[PDB]
This record gives sequence, structure tokens and C-alpha cells, in this order.
Amino acid sequence: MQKLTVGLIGNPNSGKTTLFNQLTGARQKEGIFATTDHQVTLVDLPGTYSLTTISSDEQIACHYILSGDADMLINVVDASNLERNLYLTLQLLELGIPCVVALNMLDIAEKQQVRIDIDALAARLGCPVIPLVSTRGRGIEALKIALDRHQANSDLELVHYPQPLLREADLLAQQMSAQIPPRQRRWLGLQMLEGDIYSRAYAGDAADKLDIALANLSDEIDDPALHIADARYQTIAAICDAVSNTLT
Amino acid sequence: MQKLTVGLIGNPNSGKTTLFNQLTGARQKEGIFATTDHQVTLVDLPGTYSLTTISSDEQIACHYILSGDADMLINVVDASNLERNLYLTLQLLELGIPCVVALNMLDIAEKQQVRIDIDALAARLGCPVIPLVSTRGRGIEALKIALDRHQANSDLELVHYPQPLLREADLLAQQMSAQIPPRQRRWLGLQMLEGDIYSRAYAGDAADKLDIALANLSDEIDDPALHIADARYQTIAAICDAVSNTLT
Amino acid sequence: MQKLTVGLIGNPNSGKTTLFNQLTGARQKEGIFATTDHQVTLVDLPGTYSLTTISSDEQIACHYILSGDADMLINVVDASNLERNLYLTLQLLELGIPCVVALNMLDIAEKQQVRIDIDALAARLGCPVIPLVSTRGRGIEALKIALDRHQANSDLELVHYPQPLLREADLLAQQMSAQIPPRQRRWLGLQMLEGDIYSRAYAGDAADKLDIALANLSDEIDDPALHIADARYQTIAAICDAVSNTLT
Ligand SMILES: Nc1nc2c(ncn2[C@@H]2O[C@H](COP(=O)(O)OP(=O)(O)NP(=O)(O)O)[C@@H](O)[C@H]2O)c(=O)[nH]1
Ligand SMILES: Nc1nc2c(ncn2[C@@H]2O[C@H](COP(=O)(O)OP(=O)(O)NP(=O)(O)O)[C@@H](O)[C@H]2O)c(=O)[nH]1
Ligand SMILES: Nc1nc2c(ncn2[C@@H]2O[C@H](COP(=O)(O)OP(=O)(O)NP(=O)(O)O)[C@@H](O)[C@H]2O)c(=O)[nH]1
Ligand SMILES: [Mg+2]
Ligand SMILES: [Mg+2]
Ligand SMILES: [Mg+2]
Ligand SMILES: [Mg+2]
Repeated sequence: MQKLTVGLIGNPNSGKTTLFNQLTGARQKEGIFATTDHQVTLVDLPGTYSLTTISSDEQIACHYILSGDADMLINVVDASNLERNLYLTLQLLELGIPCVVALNMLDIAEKQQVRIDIDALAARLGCPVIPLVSTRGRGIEALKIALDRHQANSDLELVHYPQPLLREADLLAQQMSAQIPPRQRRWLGLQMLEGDIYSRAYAGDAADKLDIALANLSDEIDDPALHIADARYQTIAAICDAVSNTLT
Repeated sequence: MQKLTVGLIGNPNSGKTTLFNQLTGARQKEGIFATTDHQVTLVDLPGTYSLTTISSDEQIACHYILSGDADMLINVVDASNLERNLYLTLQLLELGIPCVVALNMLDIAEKQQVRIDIDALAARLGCPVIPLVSTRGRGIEALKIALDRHQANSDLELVHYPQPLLREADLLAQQMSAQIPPRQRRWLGLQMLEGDIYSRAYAGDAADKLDIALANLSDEIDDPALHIADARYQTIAAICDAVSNTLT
Repeated sequence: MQKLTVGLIGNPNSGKTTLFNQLTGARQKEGIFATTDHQVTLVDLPGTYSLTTISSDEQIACHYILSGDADMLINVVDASNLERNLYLTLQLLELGIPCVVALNMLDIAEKQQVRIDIDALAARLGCPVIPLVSTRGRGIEALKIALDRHQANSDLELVHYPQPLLREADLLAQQMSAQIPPRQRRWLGLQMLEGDIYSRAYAGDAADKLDIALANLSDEIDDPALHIADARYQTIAAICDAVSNTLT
């Protein structure tokens, strides 16, 4: 037996607490349950649509995610609203924290005639996708196996960012804290280029080494924030069109 | 042209003889037919739900499988009863004998609104899955190509067994016949730990080096037989939920 | 920014010009448009069902393909007639020119109850498959990302040809122009063995080093042309049965 700390992260109303209660066998606050190989400390985090805030029940999950307290995340995704839910999923995968997708509410998806190829999605994301109906306890055993087996997400180029955006993000990834892993550093630097207020606190040579970067791009990109978000949305649409019935 | 000996193995009533008659062009007992690269000697084996018997038209297929007479198996699986049929399939894949899944009765599956992602299943099993309707001769040519191309199953950890169970299975895999390949030895040792009566005959330091093993686990596992079977069933459920419409 | 020359190739009436107009933003003849990384010169080629003619709006596309003018192809495939469209696709993949499948008319496929697993098809073909509805501009952004990311098709044995056919094709691949890459040479040699009239012009030791080859096979294959075509059709049927609802 090894120890694992796992965070439940997902949009508001995606079924995180329901899944929490199922795993921990809660009576009708950290949880603890056993898998085959792990004693898992489980943290139910407040819902969030995104790890980016430009101005402001959480940016609590983000701060929790970046604290290094979690070894792995369970990203709870509502299957009936896939494309909307996948924005947060992509941010987590760009960050590189080991994760498993708990693709929840599949009974609701089925009622609305939504079809998702589970393993196709997993191969596009580079992490396991475990189908669940959390209210029914369906898929929990498979989720527990995936927590014992998953070690690291696949190293995919997920989002296809214009090279000028990555040049200037990577320069910032060179300034900052250096302790903090490269994947996280480039992520922090794109978050900075989007106008995220919380990410400078995690830098090193921190804040407005950003003003040089954001001016180094006027010959190239008009609104970097909009270009970064758009590249993300494009990626998610391409995934949903391939693995789901969303194209038509 | 090379020679191949192929066994047809599957549950009772899965379409083995029908497929046999199609491949051999039998008139309305070993068969022989040509693929592009092989002269195939085909053996129609008696149906079985499982290669485990704790007390007792076959354990004939099992004895045939373990004799080394077959180079490859065609595992004939009834698509309309996937989860039930996959128990035998998993045993064959744990054994490691080269195999191809002939996913038969897909017309019946379709009538009962069963949807199976063929290549997703193949990637989860680690061997080719060839969709058939054997009564219609549909898929036979693709099956023949797969017999020429398939060499070895992928080396996947299929079933996620508690480590104490594998410790004690592997010790037995150390005793026995040593001629007999490691994959087959660990398989024989888990079969022993489940109470299979036929597997001691295939050991070496044979039988009740099992009593030491089965007592070496009372600090850990209550009923090893039940724990092994459950791990298997869990694996199969996880596969069917991902690649089929069984979750909901 | 790098330069790319891309040919649009596909059967008559598969939506090539529609896709051309969408990419180039044509007003209601080469095009030019930007992707993230490339300035793409786009060539709308005349439709063709096949790159083989034994006797004779094109063999223009074939001559264009073999000229080396295109860096990459977009193979425009009508999803509502997959199996028929895939004959040309296979020829292109056997040739080895970098390509992306634009799986078009998916709205029509959906109306006729056709289901295609997009990523399963991509893995069977060894190149990206981008789902489109070209009249709606749906999927164009994902297509543009794929043109920036795709470098080389996967090196799969697609079609399972009787070894005598490949022996004699490869001997011819030894004669010819030697400048011309091995994959293209074997392709030219199978085209010769099928009776293609245009391929001798691209040989070296050219034409009727074919008469020796075609007589070197009477102990083995009756009609090599029919055997080659059949192997191709078999391959396509096997693909469609796995990734589409065509088996039953
Ligand atoms: N039909 C169905 N409903 C579900 C499933 N999972 C959760 N729910 C329902 O969805 C509701 C919201 O679930 P809950 O566990 O509180 O969500 P949460 O994501 O913890 N939301 P919050 O961010 O407000 O904490 C609950 O009524 C629960 O019963 C599911 O798989 N299917
Ligand atoms: N609709 C349909 N029926 C099939 C198909 N394959 C086999 N059958 C039918 O299923 C029945 C049982 O088939 P058979 O070939 O004897 O099965 P077997 O697996 O050899 N059974 P046994 O273990 O008793 O030897 C036969 O009537 C056959 O016609 C299939 O693809 N679709
Ligand atoms: N419903 C639907 N129709 C489409 C789509 N793509 C093209 N079409 C329609 O199909 C017709 C034929 O398209 P077009 O672009 O000329 O095809 P082409 O493959 O260039 N044919 P040609 O070989 O004759 O050049 C046009 O009326 C177009 O509107 C699609 O995704 N869905
Ligand atoms: Mg909650
Ligand atoms: Mg029979
Ligand atoms: Mg699939
Ligand atoms: Mg046209």
C-alpha cells in the first residue's frame, strides 16, 4: 500500500460530491478509501469553469492544484455538456498534473441522444476516461483500478498555439521560480499572457516582465488573450467533433 | 506457405461449427483451408464457459489449449452476450496463446440494440477483433487476413490482481515444470489458487505446495478464489462499459 | 511560416470545390490561405474514382500527384459512400504521399443512418481523418490544424498482397528510375502488374520488363490484375466493417 492524495475537480454541478460520497461510503472535509494498491486521501474541491480569472465556488481548486498537495486529479466531467466541461479538462492537461477523467452523468447524456466514444476521447486527451453514473455507483470499481494504474498523462501537443505566443510564454518560463517544472512554467506564462491575476504570485522574476512580452507581439498578434482562448476552443471543438456526435 | 494449426474456442452456441463450415466449405474431424500465406489445419473444439473447473461439452478445449497443438486460437464470441462471453476470452489472453477474436452474431447484437466499438475492444484486449456474421459468410475474408498477420498478442496487464495473490502465484510459477513458459506458469498458479483441479497435473513441484501458498494469505485475503474471480469480472465490466453500451 | 502546396483529391462530387471555396474564402486556378504555420497554395484537382486506367474529369490528378508538385494531399471523401470512396484513398496511402482525409458530407451520412468511428478509421488508414460539413464550414479549423501537424503517414502494411505479386512488383521497383522513392516504385510496379498504361512512362528500364514479370506468375496467379484488385477490395471491406455499420 502506497499513499495517494487525489483531488476531485470539475465544473459546478458535475457530480463531484456524489462521486465523493460513493468512494468514501459517506453517511446520508477529507475522505479516505482503499483501492487495491493505495490508501487514497480524497479532497472534494469547489467547482470551477476555468483556472483563469482576469477579475473577481472557487479559484480554491486552482490554488489547491498548484500547491502540489494532490498527487493525482479526478476530473469529473458532465457527459451531457461535454464541450463546455472540456475547457477545464484541457487546462489541467496543459498543466500536466496526473489525471483521470470521470465521465459522469452518462445516463443523462444517453437521454439527450449524446454518443461519446470513451477510448477515442482518452486517446485524444492522453489520460484515462472512466465512464460513470455516480448516483448508481456505476463505474466506481473501474475508476479505482485507473487510480492504481495511471502514472503520467501522455505528453501530447494538445493545443496548437501560434509560435509567437509560445516564444514569449517560454521566455517567462525562463524567468520564474525554476523549481517549478517546465510544463507548469509554460502554463504559468500562457496564463500570464491571457491576463490571469493569480499566476504572477507563482512566478519568480514575476509580474511585469509581462509588459515586455505583451508588447513584443503587436507586430504579430492583436489580442493575445483572445488568440490563446481561441486556439483552446478550436482544440476542444476538434476533439468533440471526432469522438462525439457534435459535428452535425 | 507455412503451416498453421488453429483451434476454434468459445462458449456453447457461439457459432464455432458454423464458422468451421464456412472456412472449410463443408458439405451440408479436422478441417483444412488456405489463407494467403498459410495452410491452416482447423480444429472445432467443444464449447466451454471457462477454463476453470473446481468440480465435475468440454474441459477438452482446455486440455487441447495446454497441449501446445494449436499455434493460434480463433476465439468465437457471441456479440449479443459480450460480457458473459468475455470471461473465457480473458482467460485465453492471460494464458498468452496467440489469438484472434471472431466477434460473431453481430446481426443479433444489432437487433437487440447492442453497439460494440470493434477496434476499441481489440485495443483493450490486445488482439485483433474481427466482426462476423458466420451464417452469412460476412467477415471471413478479414478473418483470414488476420490469421496471416497476427503473431503475438500485446503484452497488457489485463486483470489488476491484489499483489499478495500474484506473489503466491509466482512462487508456484517458480516450482513447476520450467519448460512451460512464465506467462503460462503464473496462469497455472492463479488457476491453482482458484481451486482448479486440472492445473496441478501441469505443474512440476506440483499439488500441495498449494497449501503453503493458500495459508500464506489468511493475514491478507479471505477467499482467494472469490478475489481472483472478482478482479476478473471487474476487468470485464470495465472493458464492456468503455467499448459497448452496457454502462447505462 | 513555411510554404505548403496541397492538392484536393477525391471522387467526382465529393465536395472538393466546396471545400476549396471555404478554405480560400472565394467569391460566389490556385488558391492561397494561411494556417497557423503555413502559407498554403491549394490546388482543386479534377475528380477521379481511381488512379488506375487500363483504357481511355481526370487522370490529371494522378499525373499531378506523381509530379511531386504537392507536398500534401487533402483526400476529400464522401462519408455517405465510404466504401466506394476508399478505393482511391487506399491508392494514395499505398503511394505514401502525406495526406489528410477530409471526411465530408457527414450530414448526409447521418441522414442515411451511417455511423463512422472517425479515429478508428484514422488509425486503420494511418493518416488523420477530419470530419467536415463543407457547405456549413464545419471542421475547417480542425482541418487547418491537421495540415500544420501532419508530417508523414504511418508506415502500415495496408493491403495483404499474395507474396508472388510483391516479388514481381519489387523486381520492377529495382529496374526503374531509382530517384523515385521505393514506396512509389513498388506502387508503380503493382500498377504495371494491373495493366495501368500511365505507369511505364514513370519507370526506367520501363515497359515490357513487364512481360517477363507477368509470365513469371502463371504457375501461381491466374489473373494478377483481378488478384491485386481483390486484395484491395478485401482490405477496404475489412476497414468499413470495423469502423462503420456496413457489416450488417
Ligand atoms: N442522473 C444523474 N445525476 C447525477 C449523477 N451524478 C450526480 N448527479 C446528480 O447531480 C446533482 C449535482 O451533484 P453533486 O454531487 O452535488 O455535484 P457537485 O459537482 O458536487 N456540484 P457543486 O460544484 O455545486 O459542488 C445531484 O442531485 C446528483 O444527484 C449522474 O451520474 N447521473
Ligand atoms: N443470426 C445468427 N446466427 C448464427 C450466427 N452464427 C451461428 N448462428 C446460428 O447459431 C446456432 C448455433 O451455431 P453453431 O455453429 O452450432 O454453434 P457452436 O458454438 O458450434 N455450439 P456448440 O458448443 O453446441 O458446438 C446455429 O443455428 C447457427 O445457425 C450468426 O452470426 N448470426
Ligand atoms: N449536404 C452536403 N452537401 C455538400 C457538402 N459538401 C459539398 N456538398 C454539395 O455537394 C455538391 C457537389 O460539390 P462540389 O464542391 O462541386 O464537388 P466536387 O467534388 O468539386 N465535384 P467535381 O468532381 O464534379 O469537381 C455541391 O452542391 C455542394 O453544395 C457537404 O458536406 N454536405
Ligand atoms: Mg459538491
Ligand atoms: Mg459446434
Ligand atoms: Mg473508437
Ligand atoms: Mg469541383
